[PDB]
Amino acid sequence: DTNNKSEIFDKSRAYADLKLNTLKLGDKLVAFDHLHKVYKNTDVNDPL
Amino acid sequence: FEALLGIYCNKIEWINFFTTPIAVAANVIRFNDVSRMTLGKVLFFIQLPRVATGNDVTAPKETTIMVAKHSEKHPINISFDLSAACLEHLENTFKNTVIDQILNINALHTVLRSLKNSADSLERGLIHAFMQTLLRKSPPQFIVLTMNENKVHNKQALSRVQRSNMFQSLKNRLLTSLFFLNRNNNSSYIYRILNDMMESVTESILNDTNNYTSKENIPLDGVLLGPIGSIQKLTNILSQYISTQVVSAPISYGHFIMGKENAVTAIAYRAIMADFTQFTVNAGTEQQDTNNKSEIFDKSRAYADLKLNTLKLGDKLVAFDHLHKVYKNTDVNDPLEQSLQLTFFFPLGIYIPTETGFSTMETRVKLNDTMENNLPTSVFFHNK
Amino acid sequence: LTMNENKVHNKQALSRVQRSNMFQSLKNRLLTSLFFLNRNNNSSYIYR
Amino acid sequence: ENWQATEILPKIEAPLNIFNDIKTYTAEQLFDNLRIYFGDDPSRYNIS
Amino acid sequence: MNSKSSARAAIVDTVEAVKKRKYISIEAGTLNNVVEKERKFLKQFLSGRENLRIAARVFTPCELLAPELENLGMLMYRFETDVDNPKILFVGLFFLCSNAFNVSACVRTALTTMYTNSMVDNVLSMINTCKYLEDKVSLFGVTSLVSCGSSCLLSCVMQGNVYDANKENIHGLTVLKEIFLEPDWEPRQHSTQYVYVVHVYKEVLSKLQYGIYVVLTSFQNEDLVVDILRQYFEKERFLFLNYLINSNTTLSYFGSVQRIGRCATEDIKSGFLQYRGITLPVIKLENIFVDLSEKKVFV
Amino acid sequence: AATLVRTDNFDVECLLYSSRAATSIILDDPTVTAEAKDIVTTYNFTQHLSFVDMGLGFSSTTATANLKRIKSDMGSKIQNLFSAFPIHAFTNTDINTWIRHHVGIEKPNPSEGEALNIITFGGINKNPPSILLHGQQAICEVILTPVTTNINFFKLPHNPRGRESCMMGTDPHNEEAARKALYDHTQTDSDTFAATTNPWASLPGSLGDILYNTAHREQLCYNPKTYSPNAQFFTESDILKTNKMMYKVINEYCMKSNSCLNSDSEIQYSCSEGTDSFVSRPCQFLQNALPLHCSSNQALLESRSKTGNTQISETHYCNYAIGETIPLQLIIESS
Amino acid sequence: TPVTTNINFFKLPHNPRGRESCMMGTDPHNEEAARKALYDHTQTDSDT
Amino acid sequence: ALPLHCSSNQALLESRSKTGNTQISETHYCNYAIGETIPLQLIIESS
Amino acid sequence: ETVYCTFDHKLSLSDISTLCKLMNIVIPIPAHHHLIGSGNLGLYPIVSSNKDYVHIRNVLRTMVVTILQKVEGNQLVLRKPMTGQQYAIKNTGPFPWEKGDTLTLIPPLSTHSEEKLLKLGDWELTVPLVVPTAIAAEINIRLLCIGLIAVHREYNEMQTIIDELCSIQYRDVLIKLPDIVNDKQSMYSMKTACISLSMITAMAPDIVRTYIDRLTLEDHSMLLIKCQELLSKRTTLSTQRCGQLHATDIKDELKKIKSVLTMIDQINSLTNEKTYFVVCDVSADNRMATCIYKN
Amino acid sequence: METVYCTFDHKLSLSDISTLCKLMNIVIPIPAHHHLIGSGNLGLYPIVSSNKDYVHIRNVLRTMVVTILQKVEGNQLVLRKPMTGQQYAIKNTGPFPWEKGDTLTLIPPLSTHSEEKLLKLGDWELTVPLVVPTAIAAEINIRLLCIGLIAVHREYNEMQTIIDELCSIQYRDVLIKLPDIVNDKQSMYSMKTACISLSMITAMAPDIVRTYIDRLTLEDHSMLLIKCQELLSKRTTLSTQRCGQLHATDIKDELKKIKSVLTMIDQINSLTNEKTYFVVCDVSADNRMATCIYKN
Amino acid sequence: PTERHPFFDLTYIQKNRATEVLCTPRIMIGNMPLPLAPISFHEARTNQ
Repeated sequence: DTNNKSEIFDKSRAYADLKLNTLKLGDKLVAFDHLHKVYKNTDVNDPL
Repeated sequence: FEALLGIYCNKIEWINFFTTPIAVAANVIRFNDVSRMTLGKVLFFIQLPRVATGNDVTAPKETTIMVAKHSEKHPINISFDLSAACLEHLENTFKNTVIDQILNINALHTVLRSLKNSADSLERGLIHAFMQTLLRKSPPQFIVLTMNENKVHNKQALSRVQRSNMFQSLKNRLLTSLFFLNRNNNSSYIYRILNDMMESVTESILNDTNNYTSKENIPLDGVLLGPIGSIQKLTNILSQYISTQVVSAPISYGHFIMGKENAVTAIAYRAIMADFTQFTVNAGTEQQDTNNKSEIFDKSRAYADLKLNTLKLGDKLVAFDHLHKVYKNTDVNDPLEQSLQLTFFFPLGIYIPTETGFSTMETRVKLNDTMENNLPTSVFFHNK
Repeated sequence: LTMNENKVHNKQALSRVQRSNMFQSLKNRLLTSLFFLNRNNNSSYIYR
Repeated sequence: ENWQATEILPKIEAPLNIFNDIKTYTAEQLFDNLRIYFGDDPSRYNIS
Repeated sequence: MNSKSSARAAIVDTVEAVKKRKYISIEAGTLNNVVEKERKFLKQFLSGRENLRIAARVFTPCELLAPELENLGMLMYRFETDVDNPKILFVGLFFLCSNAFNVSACVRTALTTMYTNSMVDNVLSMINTCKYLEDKVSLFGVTSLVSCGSSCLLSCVMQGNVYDANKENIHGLTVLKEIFLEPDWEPRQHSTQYVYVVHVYKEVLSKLQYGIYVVLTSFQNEDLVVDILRQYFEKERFLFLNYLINSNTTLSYFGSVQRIGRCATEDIKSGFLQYRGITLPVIKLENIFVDLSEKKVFV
Repeated sequence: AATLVRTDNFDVECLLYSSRAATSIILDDPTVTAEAKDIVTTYNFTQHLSFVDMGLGFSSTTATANLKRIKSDMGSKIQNLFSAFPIHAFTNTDINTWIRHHVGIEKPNPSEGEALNIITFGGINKNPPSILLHGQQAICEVILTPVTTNINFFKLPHNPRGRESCMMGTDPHNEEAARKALYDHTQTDSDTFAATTNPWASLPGSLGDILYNTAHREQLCYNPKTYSPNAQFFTESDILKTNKMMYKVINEYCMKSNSCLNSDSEIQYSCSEGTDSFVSRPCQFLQNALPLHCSSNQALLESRSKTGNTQISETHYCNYAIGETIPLQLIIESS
Repeated sequence: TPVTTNINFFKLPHNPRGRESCMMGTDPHNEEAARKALYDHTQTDSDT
Repeated sequence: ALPLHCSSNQALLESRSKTGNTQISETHYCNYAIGETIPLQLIIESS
Repeated sequence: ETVYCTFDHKLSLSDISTLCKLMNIVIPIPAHHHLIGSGNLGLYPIVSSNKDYVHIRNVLRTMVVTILQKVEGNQLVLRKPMTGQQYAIKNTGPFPWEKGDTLTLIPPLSTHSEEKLLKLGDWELTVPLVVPTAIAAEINIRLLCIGLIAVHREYNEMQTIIDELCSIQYRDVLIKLPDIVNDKQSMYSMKTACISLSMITAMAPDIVRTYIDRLTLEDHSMLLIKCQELLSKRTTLSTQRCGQLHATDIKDELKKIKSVLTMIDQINSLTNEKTYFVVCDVSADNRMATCIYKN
Repeated sequence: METVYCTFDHKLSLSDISTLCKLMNIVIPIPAHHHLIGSGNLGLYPIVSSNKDYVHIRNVLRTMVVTILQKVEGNQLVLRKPMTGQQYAIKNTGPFPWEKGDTLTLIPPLSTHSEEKLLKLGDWELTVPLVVPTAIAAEINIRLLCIGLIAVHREYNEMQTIIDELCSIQYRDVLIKLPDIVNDKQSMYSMKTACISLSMITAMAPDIVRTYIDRLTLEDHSMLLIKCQELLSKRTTLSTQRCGQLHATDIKDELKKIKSVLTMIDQINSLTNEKTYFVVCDVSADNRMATCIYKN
Repeated sequence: PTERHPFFDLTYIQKNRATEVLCTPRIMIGNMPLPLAPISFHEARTNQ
C-alpha cells in the first residue's frame, strides 16, 4: 500500500530563485500579483 | 489510451486519550471488575467551623455532615465484520498462485487495519461518553451564578423572599447574558465573565503534585473547551492572554488489582472497602483518622510532557481547546453544538379600551379613518 | 463561505431545513459582501 | 447504609472541596445520601 | 492438483470440527492431585453439543401401545384428560386412525382387533365424547426408545432426525398406506418433499367423524398447500358449510394442516407391518428431519 | 382575542468549563466476542465505564456563547387542530362537511373505522411542503377576552396561562399550596391586583385545561407526533414534580437534556426516542414565554422599521405594538 | 392585479413569478414534487 | 430579482433625494416608494 | 447474540432479589440492538403511553422476544433466542404448562392491583404472559365479547353476564378477566376491533349479493347456490325497502370491496397467534420448563 | 451442497461483469435445487415469457427456492441457499425507504417504463424479483382480488375508469402501478373462497355485532364513526332487521358464533396475506443494504 | 370560578336542595358579560 513518489506528479527538475510580492495572513505567505504585465498589449482582455 | 494515475489513500490520525485536553478533567484508572461492580460510592466527611457568638446569643451546635456520591455507569461498543471471502483468503493459501498471494496479503492488511480502527473507535467513544456525562452534569451559567449569590442561614432552608428574588434574578441573568460572544466586543467584559465561570466552579478533591503540573510545580486548574467556531473568535479577542506551555501530564491509565481480602469480602458481604490494607493497618495505632493516599484514585502511572493552549485568569492556568480534531470525521455531532428552544407569545384582536385611550407617536404616523384601521383584527410581524 | 458553515452533519442525507437556511444565508452573504473594495475602508475588515 | 464507617474509620483530608457552603446544599437537598447530626451522637460507639 | 491429499485434509478438518463441538479445552490450573479417572475425564470433558436432536421422555400406560412397542417410529398424540391423576395421555397414530373415517372397514377392524382392551375402549369413548378433536388431542412427535416396563417409557423426537443414541439405525416415520395421499400435479416433483398431517372432519347425519390424512408435496408454502387442499376437499367443505351453522358444537373449520418435517424422495419405500399376524400395508418414510410448524386451519 | 404561542429552535455553539480531575472514570479491558454467521463473522468489542463525580459543588459549568443560525421559520402556520385531535366531529354530516370545507383541511372523510391506526395513532402527512424556505414552524392557540390589558401582560416575559405558574415561589413539598397557587383566586396573583388575566386559560376546566393538559389529552385521542408548545405550560402533573427543592429542580433540568425533539422534516414534530445529543429549554425552566416584535398594522410597523426601536413598546388609539425582549435580528447581524 | 400587496412582495428580493421558484427548498431528483412546487396552490407558498 | 429605488411621484422622490434614505421603504396614502436594496449610487461615489 | 441492560436508577436489595427471582423470563424489546437501557426495557414504554391492545397485539407480534439469562452486579444479560434451538423459560403465568404445548405471548391482563414487579421512578416492568395457544384464543374471544357488550345499555342482567364472561377456567386454575364494568384502569377499550368486526359483518351480505347477482350463465355451479342458501337463511327477508332501490355505482362497489378488504388485513393482528415456544419438558413443581424456540 | 454455482451459457462483456459486481447481495430465486445451474435456470426470465400474468408469476415465485448472490468470480456466480433463522445481508431493489423492524416478502417485478439496466444478454435477461414490505404486498394482493371482483362485472370503459383510479397507489411517498391484467380465471378461484367466507360471516354473525353498530352510534359520535355511518347509509341492500334484543344468557352460543366469524376472517386473510421472507434488523444509511434474520 | 368557557355560561341551581352545577350556552355575542365585552366594544364592532 505504501508508495513514495508519483512519477507523473513528482519528477526531478531544475530549480532557481526569484522574487514575489508576498502577504502575511496568520503565518501564511501568499504570492500576490497582477497578470497585467502579460496582458499589456494583446488582442484579449484580462479575464478577471 | 486512458491513463490512470497514482492511487492516494487517507492516513487516519491517532487519538491517545491523554493527548486531548479532556484528560485534565478526567482521571482514568483501569479496574477489571466494573462488569461486576454494583455501586461505586465515595463518602465525604465535612465538619463545619463555627463562629463564636456574642453576649446572650444562642450558640449553634457543632455541625457534622456526610455526603455520599454514587457511580453512574455506561457501556460502549464497536462492531466490525469480516466477509466470508476475506476470511477464506486470510488464513491459508490454496496454492502458490500469484492472485492468491495478492489477495492473501490484502486480507491480512484488511484485518490488521480494521483492528486498529476499532481501537481508535473505542478511544473516541471514551472521549464522547465522558463529554456526554459532563454535559449531563453541567448546569448553565446563570443558574450557577445565581446560586453562588444566594446563600442561607442555619434556621430554615431558603426563605420564600430569597427564592422569589432568586427567580427574578434568573430572569435578569438569562435575558442579559444569553448570547455571549455575539452581543459585545469588549475583551475586558468577556475575560471578566470567563473569570466569573472559573470562580463559580468548585474545585475537585484530589491534589496530586504531578497530575497536569507545569514547570517548577504550579498545577494547571481545569479545562475550557468549546467548538472551533467559538474558539477562533475567542483567540481573536483574547490573543493577549493565550500561551502554550509544556505541562507534566500522565500517559497511562491507573491500574488497580483486588487482593484476597477484597475478593473474600466481596463474596461474604457483597461489598468492597477500598484502601483496605492501609485501612486495616492504621487501626490500632494512633493515626486512625489520617490516611495519605487512596490506591483506587492515586496510583503510580507513567508520566510524560506535552503542550497545551493555556489562558491566565487571575493566576489560574487553564487548558483551552476544541474537540473538533477528534470530531473531524465522525457520525456523531460535536455535543457542544446544542439547540435552544425559546417560546414566543403575541396577541391579536386585543381591544384596547377607547374610554381610557390615547396615542403617543402622533407625529410619526397618521391613519386613514376607517374602522378596520380603528380596530385591530390582524397582527403583522416579521419572519426570520 | 456558506458551504463551510452548512457542511452536512453526520446524518443520513443533506436535509431540507439545512439547505433552505443555506439558501437564505446565500441571499444575505450576496447582498452584504458583493462590492468588496468599494464599500468599506477598514484594513482590519478587508484583511479579515 | 453505613455511617459509622465514616464516623470511625481512617479518612483522607482534602483541600477546597466546596465553595458555596454546604449548609445551603444540605438545606436544599443537593445530595443523594446525606446525614447530619449536631450534637455528638453516641450511635457510632454501639458496635455490634 | 494432488487431490488425494486435499481430500484427506478436508476429512481431518471435519473430524476436528466435530471434536471442537464435542469436547471443551480446559483452562483450569489442572494440578496433579486427582485420580486418573478424573484426570482422563477432565482431559476429555464432553458436552451435549453433538446430537443436535431434541427429545422428550414420556410415561404412558402400556395398554395403549400395542404395535408401537415393537415398531419404532410412529406419530404420537397428546390427549389431555380431565382426570387429575394423569393430566396427559399418549396415543398412537394407528390408535386414532381406528375411528378415523378414511380407513376402509377391513383395515379398521383389523387394527381394532389389535387395539381391543378395556383401557383403549374407555379412551376411545372419551375421545368420542370430546366435542372436536384437534385441540383436545394434538400432535406430539415421532417415536424412539420404547422401554415397556410397567408404565412404558417413550422417548419422542420434537426436532431432528429420529435416533435414540449412537446415531445408528435412524428410524423412520411409519404412515398407514391408506391414510396418506399426495395432492400435486407431478407427485415427487424434483427433490425432498415436506410431509404434512391433515385433520379433516366429516358429519354423517348425527355426529362428527374425523379423518387423519398425511400429505407429501414439494411445496413449502403453507398458503399453497391449503390452496391445493381446498381444491381437493371442495365437496365435503360444502357439506360442512351446511353443517357448521345448524350445529352448536364449538368448532369453526373443516380441517387443519400441520408440518411434520422434511423427507427425501429416494427415501420413500413401501412395506408392511405385522403385529400378532395382522399384515398391514404401510409407506415407510426412511430419514425424516422433524420440524413441527403451527397448525393452520381451513374452513 | 387570542394569545398565540410559538417556539423556535436555534443552532447554538456553547462552551464548557470543568475543574481539573473533577470526576474519575474506571474502565474494563475491552472484551472481544465473535459471532460466526454464514456470510460474515462480526467482532464486537465492548467496554464498561463507570463515572464517579468527586466534586461536591458543580465542578463543571456551561454557558451559551454564540448563535449559528435559526432553524425555525418564525412563520405563521398555526396548529391544525383538526389534525391534532382528528377523532372528533360535530353531529350532523352537513355541518361537519361544511366546517371541513371552510377551514380547508385536506382529506375531510378520514375512514377511521376502516383504517384508524392511520389517524388515531397519528395522521401521517405523507407529503411535506414541496417548497420550504426557512425550516420548521408550529403555532399553538389560546382563546381569550378582548379585554385583557396589554401593558400588564403582553409587553413582558410572562406565562400565557394568564396566572403565572412558576414554582420558585411555592412552598416545596406542599402540593396543596401548589394547587392553590395554580388554581386559587380567593388569593391574588402577584404583580397586579388581578389573580387572572386569562380566565379561560388559568381556570381549572377552562379551555386551557380541557385542551392542552395531557391528563385530558390522554382521554380524548390525538396524534402523539403533533408538537404542541403549550403543553409545556399547561401540563400540571409535570409541574407538581417541579414542586421540589431547588437543587433537585436544576438536577432534574440538566438531566432533562436527552433531547428527544428533532429539528428535521419541515415542521416541529415530537418524536420521543432521545437520539439527538442535547437541547436546553429556559422557557421550560422559567415557566414563561417571551414577547416578540409584533404590531397592529403596517403603519406602526413602518416607523418601527425606520427607527429600529424594537425594544420600546408604543401604542396608538386602539392599535398597539409590542416591543421585542431579545433583539435577535441585531444578534444575527452582529455575527 | 392592482391588488398585489407591496410590503409582502415588492420591498424585498423576490421572484416576479409571484410564487417563489427557488430549487434550494425542493427535494432533489424529485420532478413531481418539483412541479408541485412550481404549480400547486392546494399547497401554500412560504413567507405568507 | 432585486428591488430598486422607485417611487410613485416626485413628491416622495424629492424627500428621498434629501435624506438619502434609499434603503428604508415608506408609504403615503396611495402613493408608495420602494427602498433600494443595493446602494450602487453610493458604491460608484465611493469609487 | 447477547444484550446488556444497565438500569437507570439505583436498585434496592429487594429489587435485586426480585431480579434473582425473575432470572428467566421473556422480555420484548423494540430495537434489535446490543445496549438497551431500562428506559426502553420491557413493554411499559409502549403500553399505557400509546394506543392499547390491537396495536399492542401487533407490537407484541413484531417486537423482539429476548430471555433473561443471568443477572450481574447491576446489569442484565439477555440472550436473544435463535430458531430451532432449546432454551429455558420460567413460569410466570397462572395457567399450568404441560409437555408438548405450544406457547404464545398475550398482553398482560392489566389490572392496576398487580404487584408491579419493578416500579423504578415512573417506569415499571411489564412482561407479556406466556400462555398456551388454546387459552390465548379463548382470552381473545372473551375480551372481544366484553368489549362488544359493554357498549349496550338496558340489559338488567349486565352485571351477571359480564361476570360470566370474566370468569374463565382452564386446568383447574381460575382467573377473572379484569375488564369489569369499564373501571378504565386498563380496559384496553378495543374499539377499532369491535368496530372492525361489525363493519365486516355489515358490509359482507351486500358485497356478496352484488357479486352473486352477476355471471351465473357460466357453470360455476357451487358458489351461486351456496350464497343464496347462506344469505336467505339468516337474512330471510332480504332487501325489502332496499334503501336506495338499486342505484349503485361501480366506483361505489369498488370502494365497498376495497374497504371491507382493508379491514381484514388490518385486523390481521387478532387473526392469528403464533407459537413462540414449543415446550418439550417441564421441570418438577412447574417452576420452569425447557422449551424450543420457533417463530 | 448449500452453495450453487451459476455458469452462464452465453458470453458476456466487461460492462456486464461490472454490473454483476454492482449487483451483489441480491436474492435470486432458482427452481432447480441443484449444485450447478446454467443461465437457463438463473433468475425469473425462464418463466416470464409465459403470458406475463402477474398472478401466475407470483404463484410460481412462491414455488421458487430463493438464494442470495455471493462472490461473483469469473463467469461463475455463487449462490448461497439461506438457512433458517440465520442472518444475511440483502441489497435492495424495490423503490422504498426500508424502515427497520418490518417483515419483507418477495414480489414479482412491477414493470416500470424504463427498461432494466441490469442484464440483457443474447435473448436472455436477469429478471430479479423485488423485495417489498409485507404490508404493501398485502395491498397489491387486495388490489388484484378487487380487480377480480370488479372485472367480473363486464363493462366497456368502466373497467378503465376503475383501473386508472385504482392501480396507481402511494406507500411511503412512492407511486407504483401494475398494468395489463387480462383477468384470467385463476383469480376467480381465489375470489370464490372470499365469496364463500363472506356468506358464512353473514350467516354466523351474532346478534351483538350488527346491534353494536347502532348502539355505538347512539352512545358516541364522531366524524370517523360517520364515515362508517356513510357506508351503512350508502348501501342498505340487506335491511333484514332481527327481532330480539334481550341477550338472555345465550353466551356460549355467542362465543361459538364469534369464534366462527373470526375464523372466516382468518381465511380471507390467509388469501390476501403473503408469506414473510425476511425480517430486517440493521439498515445501512444508504438504505441500500440491510440485514435480516430469516430466510423463508 | 364561574367563567370556564367563553361560549358557555355556568352556574349553580338548586333542585331538591342539591347545588346542581349547570352549563348553558351563551348563544348571542352580547350575552357574554360586559366586563368581558364592553359596550364601547359592541359599538366599535357595530361601526365595523
